[PDB]
Amino acid sequence: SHMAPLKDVYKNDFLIGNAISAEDLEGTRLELLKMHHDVVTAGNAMKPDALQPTKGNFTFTAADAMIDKVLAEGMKMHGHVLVWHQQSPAWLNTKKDDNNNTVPLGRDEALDNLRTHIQTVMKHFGNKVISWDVVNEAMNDNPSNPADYKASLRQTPWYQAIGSDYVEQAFLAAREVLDENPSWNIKLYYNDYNEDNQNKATAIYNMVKDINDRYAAAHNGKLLIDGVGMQGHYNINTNPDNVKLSLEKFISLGVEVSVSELDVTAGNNYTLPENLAVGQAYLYAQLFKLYKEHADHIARVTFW
Ligand SMILES: [Cl-]
Ligand SMILES: [Mg+2]
Ligand SMILES: [Mg+2]
Repeated sequence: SHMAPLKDVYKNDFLIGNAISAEDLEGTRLELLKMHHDVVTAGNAMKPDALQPTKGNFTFTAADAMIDKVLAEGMKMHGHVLVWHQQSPAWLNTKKDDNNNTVPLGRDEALDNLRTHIQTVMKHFGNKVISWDVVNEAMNDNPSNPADYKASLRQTPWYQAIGSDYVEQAFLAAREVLDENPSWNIKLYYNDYNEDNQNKATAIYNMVKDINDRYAAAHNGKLLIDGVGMQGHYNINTNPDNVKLSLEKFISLGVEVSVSELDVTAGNNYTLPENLAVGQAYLYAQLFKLYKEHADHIARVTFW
């Protein structure tokens, strides 16, 4: 419940977003969506399982209905998500062996599927989105050696098929689509959660800095990764000082930052309903005060 239209309050600071399903585009839900938000994210409709459920059967119909309705209603669209370990069909990066066990594909076949998916889906929606999450949730939680970002990457199905360079290869494939369609203004994001954990933030920073420093040196200073998304699945024991330290660390890469899936839930420990509501309201207030203070480098704040 918002007591003043949020997109109006924050119009000079950052886009205000919400994640939606098709139900949100009808009735009182659509009026609330429009009044408070400038930008939407599809909760599920643009994920790899929703867009390419089997090899070469691209299924864009429902996604196109959603994004055309969002634009007709005067809102923008953030694309979520080209490459993820969850909600991603097995055929992209595994096969069945002769005894019907699931095993990884080889690197070349898996790259080919990775590039084809990214490049087909990006070209289908074109500039109907303002941004894409190119890769989501690639980094382990609480990595013990964050100075070595490649050792800190989750051993997901893409990592097991392609190797530690697959995040870089995903962004190179998406950047080639934009190079070939120069009039599209679309920001390429890396998105992850638990970025208030300082080790995980250091690992993410080291990954983006390596990828972007090598790309910029070869491309007249142009960055590869334009944005870091902080998912913001926080709880009432999240320390807003740790959110500020990571926010500032990502700003120091020269990228924009967005908050992509913000929600505040109870902690580990048993809370009790009034104490829970006070904790949630106080964190939200502290986070928006921090975001306003850094608005020159925050493009969007989207709720879950
Ligand atoms: Cl986060
Ligand atoms: Mg801003
Ligand atoms: Mg063009």
